Amino acid sequence: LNLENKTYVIMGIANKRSIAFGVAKVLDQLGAKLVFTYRKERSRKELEKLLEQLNQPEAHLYQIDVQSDEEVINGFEQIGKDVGNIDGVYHSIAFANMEDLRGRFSETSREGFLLAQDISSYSLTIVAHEAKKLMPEGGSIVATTYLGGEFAVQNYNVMGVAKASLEANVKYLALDLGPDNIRVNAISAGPIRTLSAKGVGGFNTILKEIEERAPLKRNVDQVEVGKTAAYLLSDLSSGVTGENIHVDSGFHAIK
Amino acid sequence: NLENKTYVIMGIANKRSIAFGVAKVLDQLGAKLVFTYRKERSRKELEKLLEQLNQPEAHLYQIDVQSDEEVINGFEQIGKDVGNIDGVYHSIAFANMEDLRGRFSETSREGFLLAQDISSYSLTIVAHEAKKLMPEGGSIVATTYLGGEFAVQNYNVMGVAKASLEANVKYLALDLGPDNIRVNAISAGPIRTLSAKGVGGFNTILKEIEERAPLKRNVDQVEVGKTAAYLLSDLSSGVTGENIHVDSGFHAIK
Ligand SMILES: NC(=O)c1ccc[n+]([C@@H]2O[C@H](COP(=O)([O-])OP(=O)(O)OC[C@H]3O[C@@H](n4cnc5c(N)ncnc54)[C@H](OP(=O)(O)O)[C@@H]3O)[C@@H](O)[C@H]2O)c1
Ligand SMILES: NC(=O)c1ccc[n+]([C@@H]2O[C@H](COP(=O)([O-])OP(=O)(O)OC[C@H]3O[C@@H](n4cnc5c(N)ncnc54)[C@H](OP(=O)(O)O)[C@@H]3O)[C@@H](O)[C@H]2O)c1
Ligand SMILES: COc1ccc(Cn2cnc3cc4c(cc32)CCCC4)cc1C
Ligand SMILES: COc1ccc(Cn2cnc3cc4c(cc32)CCCC4)cc1C
Repeated sequence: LNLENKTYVIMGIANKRSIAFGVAKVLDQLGAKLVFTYRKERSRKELEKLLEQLNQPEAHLYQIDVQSDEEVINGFEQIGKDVGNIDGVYHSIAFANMEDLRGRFSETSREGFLLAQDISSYSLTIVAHEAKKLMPEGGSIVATTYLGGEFAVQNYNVMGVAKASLEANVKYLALDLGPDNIRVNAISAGPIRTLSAKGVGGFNTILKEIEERAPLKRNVDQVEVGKTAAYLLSDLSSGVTGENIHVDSGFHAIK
Repeated sequence: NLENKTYVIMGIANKRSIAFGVAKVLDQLGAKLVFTYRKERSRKELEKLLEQLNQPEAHLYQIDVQSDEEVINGFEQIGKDVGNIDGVYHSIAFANMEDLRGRFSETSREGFLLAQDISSYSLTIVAHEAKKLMPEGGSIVATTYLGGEFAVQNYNVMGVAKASLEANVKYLALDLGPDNIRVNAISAGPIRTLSAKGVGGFNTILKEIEERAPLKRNVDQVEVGKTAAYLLSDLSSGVTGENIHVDSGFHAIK
């Protein structure tokens, strides 16, 4: 058990209900130095207010759009020279056009397919590459995924293929970065009412099903993901890599 | 935290047992520990091994999982001596060595059923009885091996018993979920224990892991203990029916 003198980069807080914010609250209580990245200016405004944290220099805010190689390379170069070398990265970034989830999968356009792949899956590969440069003693990289990457889930469509890609990405990164003592894992979170759940019709229906069918008979929240994230980002998960942990009330395990 | 938590640890034979790695960790976390044993020889080891911080504790109970009476009576005594419990670490397995040496199609009925009985059904009765001592919920964790998911050479009847145990974990998870009891499995990589010391060419497979696994090294007992600490605590709050591999990433390759 450490975290006291350790440094973590959290990527993908948009508002107060972001999964990544749940992660931040947990790691902050354990006393970690946190570094944040954001894409939208609106997310920067939210980050500054959300620094209801115990973090001393409420700085460490970097603009990084993972579509640009330039921004991720420059972004992580800037982190290293401002903060020093890090101990881990939490990846909480995904995107698909809403029209592709409404929405007949066989109708998915090439550009719509590649966009989701680019931001939801490849982003991990490039972030891991840049993050490695700042982990000379090793570390831990965690990505957020969903059950739709393993099974065909209604409406999830193109994001499901992006998640499947991301999960395999985790495994191939684990094999490659293992010799450097960098562990790569995933969290498969259950459904949570977040900014990304906006636009998705019948979202209450799927939360209703979890409540009624999952072993625990209740939905999960951001901080539960955060506690498993803390387990994965620390030396408590020392012998664990290439793994996908379901924080979903056991829903993965049923019919 | 864990200072006001009590865990039952089943399956310590000696210093190298995976379950002693678990105890080691939980004890450092300030937990009160209850141990179960089958052999009198294992009880003597337990008393030496208690280089823990469990002060005038020595919570030791003889439980042979083959006996319904011994497990029911065992947990009734635990409940009487400690009150309520917060979790169980299950680390018991057995099979006749003849079945591993050893063509799988030649497995006898007695061998098959004995390995199922001790390695798999044991979790079911323990869970039922341990539930009686978990009014507000808790966490049960079982040790499994990758041989349960894939056909591993010479693992044979134990692989079938591990596959049975993995499903057992999932069905208990669905069953005990509403009682606020989580149940999970740890899939440990190969470790030099008393049981493994019975399998020929065990050094060969440890050499294989060291060369093939992502982390390019073997795991030890305390590493399984750390993940167990995670699974037994409220840090794994929404995690149940899961199988976590502590095996240097060997599960994820070729
Ligand atoms: N919500 C759920 O039910 C659920 C369930 C399982 C898994 N997940 C996964 O959890 C992760 C977090 O999502 P969330 O639910 O917390 O919703 P969210 O707060 O909207 O998170 C998505 C984040 O990704 C960022 N992002 C999108 N495109 C980007 C780009 N090109 N460059 C950099 N950042 C970009 C967004 O930043 P901007 O808004 O600033 O663009 C946003 O902060 C996602 O990977 C999602 O797939 C969610
Ligand atoms: N070693 C490995 O490479 C490895 C890898 C992955 C998983 N595992 C699993 O981890 C678990 C722990 O085994 P280990 O490797 O630590 O070997 P171990 O030290 O020999 O532990 C085996 C324990 O099972 C107990 N046991 C056997 N039959 C029993 C019965 N009928 N009733 C009650 N207890 C009984 C033994 O108790 P007595 O000595 O008192 O009879 C012993 O304490 C096993 O489930 C094994 O399948 C081991
Ligand atoms: C019923 O199926 C679902 C179950 C959960 C979700 C929530 N969700 C999980 N990962 C997501 C990624 C994105 C969105 C929603 C997401 C929105 C656009 C950006 C990427 C969505 C559907 C469709
Ligand atoms: C790659 O093959 C292997 C890898 C690990 C092992 C060690 N091992 C794991 N679970 C076990 C259960 C038992 C034994 C050995 C066991 C012996 C006594 C009965 C219970 C064995 C083989 C064969």
